[PDB]
Amino acid sequence: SNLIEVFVDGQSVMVEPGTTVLQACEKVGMQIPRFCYHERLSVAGNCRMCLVEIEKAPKVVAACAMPVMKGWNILTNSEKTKKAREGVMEFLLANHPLDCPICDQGGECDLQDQSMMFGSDRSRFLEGKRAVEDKNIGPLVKTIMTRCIQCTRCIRFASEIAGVDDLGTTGRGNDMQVGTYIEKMFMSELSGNIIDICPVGALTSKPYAFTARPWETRKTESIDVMDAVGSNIVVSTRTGEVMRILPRMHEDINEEWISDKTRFAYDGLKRQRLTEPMVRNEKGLLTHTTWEDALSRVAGMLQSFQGNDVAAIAGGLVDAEALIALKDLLNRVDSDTLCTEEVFPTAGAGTDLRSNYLLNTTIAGVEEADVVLLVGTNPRFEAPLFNARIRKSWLHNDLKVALIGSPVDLTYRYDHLGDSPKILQDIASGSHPFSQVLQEAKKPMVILGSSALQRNDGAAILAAVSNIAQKIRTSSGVTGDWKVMNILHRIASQVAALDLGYKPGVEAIQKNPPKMLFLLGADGGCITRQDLPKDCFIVYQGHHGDVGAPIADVILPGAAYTEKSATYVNTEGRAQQTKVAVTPPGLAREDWKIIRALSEIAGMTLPYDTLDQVRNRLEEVSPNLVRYDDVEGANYFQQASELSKLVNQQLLADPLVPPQLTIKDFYMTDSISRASQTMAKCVKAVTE
Amino acid sequence: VYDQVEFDVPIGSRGDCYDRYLCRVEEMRQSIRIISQCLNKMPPGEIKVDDAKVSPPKRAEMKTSMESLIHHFKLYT
Amino acid sequence: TSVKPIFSRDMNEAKRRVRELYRAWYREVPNTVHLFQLDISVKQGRDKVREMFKKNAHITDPRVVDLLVIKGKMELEETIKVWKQRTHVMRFFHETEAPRPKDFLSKFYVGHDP
Amino acid sequence: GLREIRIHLCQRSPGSQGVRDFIEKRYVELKKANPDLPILIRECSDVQPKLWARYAFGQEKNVSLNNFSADQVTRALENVLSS
Amino acid sequence: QLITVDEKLDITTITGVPEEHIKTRKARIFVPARNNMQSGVNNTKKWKMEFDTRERWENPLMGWASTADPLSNLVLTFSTKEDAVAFAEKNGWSYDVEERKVPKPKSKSYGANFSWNKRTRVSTK
Amino acid sequence: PSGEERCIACKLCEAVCPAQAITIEAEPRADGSRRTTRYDIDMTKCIYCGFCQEACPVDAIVEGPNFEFSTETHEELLYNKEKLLNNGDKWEAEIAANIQADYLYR
Amino acid sequence: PTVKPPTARKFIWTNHKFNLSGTPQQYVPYSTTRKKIQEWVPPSTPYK
Amino acid sequence: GVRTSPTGEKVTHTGQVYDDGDYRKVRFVGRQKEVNENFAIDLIAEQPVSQVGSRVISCDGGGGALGHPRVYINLDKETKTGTCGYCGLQFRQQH
Amino acid sequence: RPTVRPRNDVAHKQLSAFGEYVAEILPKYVQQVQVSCFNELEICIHPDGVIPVLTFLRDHSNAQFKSLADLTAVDIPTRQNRFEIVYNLLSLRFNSRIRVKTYTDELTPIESSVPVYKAANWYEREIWDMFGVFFANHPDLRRILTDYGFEGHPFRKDFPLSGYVELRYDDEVKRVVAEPVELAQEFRKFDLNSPWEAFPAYRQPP
Ligand code: SF4
Ligand code: SF4
Ligand code: SF4
Ligand code: SF4
Ligand code: FES
Ligand SMILES: [K+]
Ligand SMILES: [Zn+2]
Repeated sequence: SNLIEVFVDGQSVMVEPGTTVLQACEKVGMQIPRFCYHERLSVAGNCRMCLVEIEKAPKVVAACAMPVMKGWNILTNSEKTKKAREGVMEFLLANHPLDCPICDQGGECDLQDQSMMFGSDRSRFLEGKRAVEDKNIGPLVKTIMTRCIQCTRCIRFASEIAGVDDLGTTGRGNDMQVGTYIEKMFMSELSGNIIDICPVGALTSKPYAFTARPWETRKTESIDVMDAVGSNIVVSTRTGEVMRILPRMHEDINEEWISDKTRFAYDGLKRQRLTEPMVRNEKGLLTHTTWEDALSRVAGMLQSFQGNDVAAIAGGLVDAEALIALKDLLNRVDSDTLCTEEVFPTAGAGTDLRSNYLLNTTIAGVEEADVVLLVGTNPRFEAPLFNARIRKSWLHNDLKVALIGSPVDLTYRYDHLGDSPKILQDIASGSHPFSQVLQEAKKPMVILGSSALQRNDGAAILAAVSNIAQKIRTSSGVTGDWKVMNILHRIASQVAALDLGYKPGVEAIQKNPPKMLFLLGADGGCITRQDLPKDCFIVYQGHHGDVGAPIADVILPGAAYTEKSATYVNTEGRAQQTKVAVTPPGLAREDWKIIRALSEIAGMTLPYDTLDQVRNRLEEVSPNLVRYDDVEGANYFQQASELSKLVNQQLLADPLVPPQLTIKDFYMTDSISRASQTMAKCVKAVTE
Repeated sequence: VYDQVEFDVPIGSRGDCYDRYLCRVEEMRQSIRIISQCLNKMPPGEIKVDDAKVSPPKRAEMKTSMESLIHHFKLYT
Repeated sequence: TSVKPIFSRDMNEAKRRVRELYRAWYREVPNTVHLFQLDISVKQGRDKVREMFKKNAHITDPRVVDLLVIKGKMELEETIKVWKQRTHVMRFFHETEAPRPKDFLSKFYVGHDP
Repeated sequence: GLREIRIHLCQRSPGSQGVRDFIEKRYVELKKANPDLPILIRECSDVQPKLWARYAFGQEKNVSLNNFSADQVTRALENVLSS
Repeated sequence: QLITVDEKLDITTITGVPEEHIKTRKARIFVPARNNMQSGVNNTKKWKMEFDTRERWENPLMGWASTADPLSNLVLTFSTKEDAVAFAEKNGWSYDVEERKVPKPKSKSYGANFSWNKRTRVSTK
Repeated sequence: PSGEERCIACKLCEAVCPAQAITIEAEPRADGSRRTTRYDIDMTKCIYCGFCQEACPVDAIVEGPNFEFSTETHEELLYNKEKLLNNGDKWEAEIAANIQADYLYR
Repeated sequence: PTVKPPTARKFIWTNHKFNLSGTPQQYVPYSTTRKKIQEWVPPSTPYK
Repeated sequence: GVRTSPTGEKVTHTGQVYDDGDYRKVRFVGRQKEVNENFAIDLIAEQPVSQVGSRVISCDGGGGALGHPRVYINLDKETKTGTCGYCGLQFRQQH
Repeated sequence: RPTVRPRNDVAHKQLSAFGEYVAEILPKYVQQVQVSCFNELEICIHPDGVIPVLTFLRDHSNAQFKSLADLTAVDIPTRQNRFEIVYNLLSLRFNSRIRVKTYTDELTPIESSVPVYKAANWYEREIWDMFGVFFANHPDLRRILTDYGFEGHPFRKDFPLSGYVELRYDDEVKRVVAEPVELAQEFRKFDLNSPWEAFPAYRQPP
């Protein structure tokens, strides 16, 4: 009813009021040329490459900024429009450097490509060119600013998406320059994204420099495991080698951004790798051996133990196929001690109800909320793309954000309620004045960080935060289908492990130390040989030699997330799968196959022989684990809340202090990033 | 430019190997006849279409002009 | 579901063509072993022929069966008329291909392929 | 003996209505009586409701709960606990 | 004359593909993601079918990337997901289909850069 | 003339090569320069078409005047960067004069 | 070259060599790139 | 800048050399490892810095159309020199 | 305009008029007629019409397309009928060319055109060999280009460039043997397409 009719080259199209000319054109499959316009940034209108003729109007309009008026006929291919593009392209190239052979953008450059499609084929510029000095903005983004076309995308991204106002323009006219004025590093958890949005080779990836050309890389669409957001990515490979990581647009997750850790830690996949099975020799040293020999040693010890004598700890980057294979194997020796490194309180419902440990509102639901209460978390570093989604709501929906915990910088102003866990009881009782904010809110969102649950009083904190979300629904002020309670995870493997029925934390192992321990990519050092009997047989399966491997009796080289097709579930409970970009190095093998092979040598053959069959198994345990890209809702918050009150645990007096307080703590948090030379440069850069 | 040169088409009468042999020999003679006209009527000018979106620019242009370098880069990749 | 036939109008007619082809192949093996001076026995040659037929036993489309017979007849023509050489005839027996492992463990030991 | 219980059901299908009612009204009591028994409740759209019981050494049996009523769901869970 | 055939269309036995490269492969049917380095969307119009990636190793002599996968470079193009699914079915390849991702319509407004009382006001141009 | 390599690892030669006879890898050199770490030509894949030297923007890769380099083994015709640089140092005197005589036609 | 000598360069071979195929000076191809993947080295001391 | 390894094998300008336990060096037994001795990285470093009297200089590598694409180098920083991205020649603004 | 190929409207009209002429006379088989901007006339027909349409174009007094220039196929996997069969004919009398196109799938025979043009014999063998299209009533349908015993049809878009088997001499069996193909250097796939539309005139409605 509100729609108005406009014409694109005579074709009628119905558009909402406020639609720009450029957006009207894309509704009929026309992409207007652009440089300064990005649909996730504020409109700028300065490059003028989008100028388009409106029938009967003498002046061309900037399609990216001009709202379309009813009855307009947009002439996207008329003579006036074509000559406008040729003129603007000519001005863009007048001072641009003859750099294409040495410029990393070459082959995937919007300036090159729109010059070929919309520009002239020659030059009439007979003068000398501008040259601009380079700015150093850190170890990640290389600047060759003579290539800059002054589109200001980087400036807008930095201010709007990253919430950092360190980039700007200095000077005037032809000598206007983009930079920081002073010498200053642009180090943000989202900084690497300015490489993608810069249309030219002015901003390029320092680690990637000179290594490849775009036409020769193979693209593998996969998932990021550096956190629990499940950012969609593309793995660029060439001749069997991973060359870089790029974002893959998923509007409900990472819209088209990734964090610097997701972008640049891939080089850690080339260091400290486990390539061969190893066993201890007569001198107690790890020495390479065959797969046959290594698995025979493990199978013998496995066949001689039962029940609590066998335990396993799953690390942060473990996939669901390996998680269920290991669970099935220890279950066949009647062991149920399947543990994760990351704690989650088993009080009350525990992991009985998915809604107890999921981000129930979903990441996209943040854009619908009106108040967000962050509790004991620093989402900026725990879930950078989740925090970016908060700032988007803060910027566009006037979202009100409050934090209970340390007063960290979140790139947007928020109301700090303090760090004491007692504020939760104040809010639940109604004493705190913020309880009146939640009471009025129609779509509140209470977010508790998984990092807060690692405290000893975690069960109390979860109960306290659960009580608040319970009263908000008792006020009946929420719609009904709207969910208030949310857990924000930081570990890629955590949600899948809870779904499969693992025991969160390693409390069980500490209670009943096993005689045989499987470390499945576990590198948190939660359990060391000091906590185990003197003869404990430790088997380490993983892809990096880091913390777990040096203490193991037997080492089984596994595959990294770029080397297998494996299932991961993000903090929302959304199951996603990776694809093989390259095969594992050396003798390393797919993780679920190692356990499947081990089960046969131990005379306990598991009932699945292919990837499809192990995923049929995953469906028998938790059907949502094979619903790829789907978000299956979880209900029964009432039942969980009732159980959480049955046992009262007191809150510790310690303030809520996030593990990552500053940018220096963000870069290294797992085996892959700890092995990355790029992440080491970032840490050195921000601490010096 | 074949419409601009003069030459005769040899035609056989028996459709056998000997006539096809004679046609080929006579076609060689007519080829020399055409070559003579090509040498005399060769005009001046450029040798490839002056459209750098199809034919690569001259190397000197490629090394001086931004548009020419872009088009050289894209035509050869 | 109406389609143009190749030769057979149903599986019964298609199966008659299959049996005629099998008979032609069965009778030609003794000559092939002799003319090509093969080092296989006639039994091996006929066992191979039977193997090639059997792997296609599950087909229920008369058009697919028709094409399989058409290709089978061409293969027999190449053999009978000695268009093939000894190398072409022996390519059915993969004499230089070391057996690939079949069980899960053996495939696990050597590489990543399923 | 028994080691684990899993209950799969849909969030909307009428065939899972009896399972949905059982959880809504009687799962809390079942969990109080069985403090240390994993009872994994896992909803997924458009699945046939089902009960899984895992016993010692990996033995597993499953009972379909399609179109069951809350009482039949109780009875189905009555059998598993004794088994 | 036309005959009646009711069986599923299957050509696996007449395509000449070796058995290992029919039964053990996994075709991926999808619309390629936009290369985030560029704003053009013209490489996101058609459906694609690729196969599972397999081992590449270094040639001992030169260090070149060797392969034994005959399908490593095979990429087919389809107008619709249905066409791609139909082609995989008759060739006997098991497959996964990923639904096309469309960028959802944004609400853009230049005037919001200068808001009187909202946070959308820009501090620089 | 200073001795610095002309090749800047742009990979235009590799892209245009009709036979895929060229294999290149590159990284920043110790002094930060953009240079190749691998530049191989399989001389038994090559069709000696000259497209690589047309595509090169800095006259780095050329087809020289030598045609008397038959070998006794296949492996000897799999040129790596060291071999190709040695060819350039061996033949530059002639190559430069030939380029001088023909560059105005290019 | 006695009338138009070639331009001199420091890197140009001062001593020409003929075809060396079949001699101990023949060219032998090899990969010019360094190892890509670095393996983890286990500790030298014992500790299981 | 050619050096030998502990095995005596010469290291290439790309840093390549077979390590002690690599069987692949058997290919050089009875023959030789082709190595180019004119390391470009060292040859370019021997070139002197050119002193110029402007903020911006251009480089085409010499020889005009026989050099490289012509680029313009900014000399505003006195901390270091301006280096041509194509040929490695260095420039410095005088005083 | 020196660089732009000149149009020829006289030929465009003549061919358009003859296109209608053919479609009026053979409505039973003609599905589409079009003339390209460089003046080539294409008749698209139902596969049943091969013999009648080709016979009419060869024998009719206003056609007299006596020469079969080429007969080939194109594989388009996205189509239900993936194989497009193309006949290029030449009329010496009228100094004109015409293209006739039909379609088929893997299991549907096409009628052999050897009765119309004896030139079709080997072309149809090549289409059988390279594409696997069966021609009915061919005097001698068999492979023509591929090696004896070769399996598959190489020109199909889903046939790999390097095939499945490669040959070598084996000393133990003293003959040439076939083995699964391994490559010392894999063919390097290039993604060359620009993400920006080149030709607006051909944009497909969304
Ligand atoms: S930004 Fe684009 S046009 Fe400019 S030098 Fe780089 S590739 Fe060429
Ligand atoms: S550096 Fe890149 S993104 Fe920033 S203004 Fe310049 S061209 Fe635009
Ligand atoms: S001359 Fe050889 S290396 Fe150069 S482009 Fe042609 S085939 Fe490739
Ligand atoms: S030889 Fe020339 S074209 Fe090839 S990579 Fe080097 S600079 Fe580029
Ligand atoms: S895209 Fe519209 S002016 Fe830049
Ligand atoms: K860029
Ligand atoms: Zn220079």
